[PDB]
Amino acid sequence: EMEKEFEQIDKSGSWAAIYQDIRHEASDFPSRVAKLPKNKNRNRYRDVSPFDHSRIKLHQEDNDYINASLIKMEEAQRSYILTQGPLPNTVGHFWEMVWEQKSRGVVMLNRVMEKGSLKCAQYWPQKEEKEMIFEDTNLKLTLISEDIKSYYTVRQLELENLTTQETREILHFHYTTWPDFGVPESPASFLNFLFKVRESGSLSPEHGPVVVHCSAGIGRSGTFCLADTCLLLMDKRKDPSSVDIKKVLLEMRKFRMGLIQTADQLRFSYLAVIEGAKFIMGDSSVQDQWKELSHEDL
Repeated sequence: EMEKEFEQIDKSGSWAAIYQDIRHEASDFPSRVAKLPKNKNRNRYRDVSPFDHSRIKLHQEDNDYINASLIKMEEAQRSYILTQGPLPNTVGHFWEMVWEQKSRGVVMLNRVMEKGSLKCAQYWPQKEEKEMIFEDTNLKLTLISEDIKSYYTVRQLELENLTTQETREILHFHYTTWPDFGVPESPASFLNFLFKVRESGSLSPEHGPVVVHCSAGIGRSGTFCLADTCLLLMDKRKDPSSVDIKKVLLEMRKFRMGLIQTADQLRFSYLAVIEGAKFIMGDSSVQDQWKELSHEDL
């Protein structure tokens, strides 16, 4: 039982030790393509790279490299693409990836400016009438509508392959109050957001993997995917006790380094999963309680 483990860790005050255990046990796979000289300006952080074996390849012949990883959760039957916040020179690559991987949703967990610094390029249009054209990858992106809540915004975007004139609807889910190296304000606000993503169909198997990012695509991004996968696993057999959060996180870290960047993000992950279990185990009313507690209106 995660809940009993939680209290044990809390009482002994050992979150930092548990977290360091995870760091020491985590997989170490090569990331040679990320470290090629020609890719230096495609990485935002020198010490965050995709492993070679799980990296997403762009379907282009010039340079197929993007700092993005496929996190394929076999037992849960859900995949995610985790990526860094795109750079000015990789915004075209970013949308190329979305197109090629057939994703329906993009989950953004950071602000463009955080702690006085630019953490992400402004990679989507903010006004309907000012669409973006990415000339390197032959794609056009138009804002269709937006739904602004108090701590997150949902945007409907239209992505068009200019070569073929096919179009796709992309949903952009922007969490705007989640601090860098920090945690959401509450389990309720995070779970309300996660369920909003789930209820859009973006995580569904008929679509490509959802794209999840923050600035580096490991800390906040890891917390989002860890909670989702743990809840899905529980949903499968209706058996909360069958889920070992730490082992799930280590599996995920087989596909991208560094997932969950602080011991407090780990602790938040437990809280979110424990609370989300109420819904999975049949108390549907808790969804509405989270909406109210999140104070999303205005």
